[PDB]
Amino acid sequence: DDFGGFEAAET
Amino acid sequence: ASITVPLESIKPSNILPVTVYDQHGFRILFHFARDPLPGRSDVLVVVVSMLSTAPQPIRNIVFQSAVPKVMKVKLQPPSGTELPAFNPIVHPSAITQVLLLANPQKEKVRLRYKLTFTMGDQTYNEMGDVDQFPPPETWGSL
Repeated sequence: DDFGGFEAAET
Repeated sequence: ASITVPLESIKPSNILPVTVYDQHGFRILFHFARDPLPGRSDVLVVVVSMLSTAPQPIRNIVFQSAVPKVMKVKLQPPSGTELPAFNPIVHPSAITQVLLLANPQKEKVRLRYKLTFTMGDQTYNEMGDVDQFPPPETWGSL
């Protein structure tokens, strides 16, 4: 199951 | 996720924590909790704690994550981005960051992460992964 993109928080 | 989960509202589980990263006096951990809002048993709450006992302060902290296509992940803003040097007289400080995880299809969770931080003249870039998640059926019963 391949991975999504990296998420971070709104800076 | 227009959905947020305030820290104040999270009831801790009985699951042990998981150490994600532990180097240079800097440590990240996951605590898992049941989603406190009724009507979504397919959401895991991950309280990310970032703790320091380093002799210098730690600045520019960014934690990111990724998850399988079939699930989503959201990161609420962290409590902060730096930590004071270790001081024997004061209480240790923590950065907290809430991390939401939507697993509709209910498959095995894996998670990649990136961590950037600064300590003195040095920048650090970690990329790794986590797979000690509570089994996805249990996400309502914790």
